Amino acid sequence: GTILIDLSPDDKEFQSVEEEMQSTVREHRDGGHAGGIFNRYNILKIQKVCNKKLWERYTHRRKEVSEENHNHANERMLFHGSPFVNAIIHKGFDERHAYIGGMFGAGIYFAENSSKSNQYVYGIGGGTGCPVHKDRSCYICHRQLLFCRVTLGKSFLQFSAM
Amino acid sequence: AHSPPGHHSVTGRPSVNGLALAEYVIYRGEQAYPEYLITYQIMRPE
Ligand SMILES: COc1ccc(C2(CNC(=O)c3ccc(NC(=O)c4cnc(C)o4)cc3Cl)CCOCC2)cc1
Ligand SMILES: [Zn+2]
Repeated sequence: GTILIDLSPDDKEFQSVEEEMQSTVREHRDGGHAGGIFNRYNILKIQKVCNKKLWERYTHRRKEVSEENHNHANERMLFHGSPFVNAIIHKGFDERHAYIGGMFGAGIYFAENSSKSNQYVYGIGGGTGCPVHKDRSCYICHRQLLFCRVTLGKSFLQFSAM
Repeated sequence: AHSPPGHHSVTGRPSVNGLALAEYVIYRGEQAYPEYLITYQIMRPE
């Protein structure tokens, strides 16, 4: 069902997505242990993800939430990093596969800081780093994140001790 | 898990590090659409 459409670097859509990536990098309290040491990325490719079935079920759910929340879906664009990106884009997100308890329980996690999502691309705490070099700060291997449309609805506010 | 009753998601908002932005959690897959796939390298600082 899924096709991937390459965006050209001159496309305004490429540029606005890249700008969100680059500008939401921060320093992390682990000094780069999980995700590596960097202030910015080299963006190699941006692809639009097109899947009619996944989109229709997104918009169907969005309408339900919105009607539960004074006609406010509370839709954001957020980063997601994990090792399951290739399954997600073909099969969609699936809460049944998301059974790992984290800081906020089991569930599907997103971040405003792209650098936060970057810490998880090779796994929890960055796992053992890239498959080729076992380096969590590898400057050579190619990484992937998703920039996702997410319906929050009424969101429970959890202040965290981080 | 499940959203807390009467809510559709959780917002995890850092309260110590004032420069860290939020994380969010959802509990249904249909509440997100993976719209862009970004392929990149991290860059070594100069
Ligand atoms: C092994 O690497 C990781 C990395 C990050 C995570 C955490 C984030 N994980 C998720 O957001 C998450 C999202 C989607 C999925 N999977 C899918 O939606 C999915 C759909 N179809 C498949 C095959 O998977 C799984 C997880 Cl564990 C879980 C809590 O701990 C911190 C973040 C869990 C495991
Ligand atoms: Zn590597």
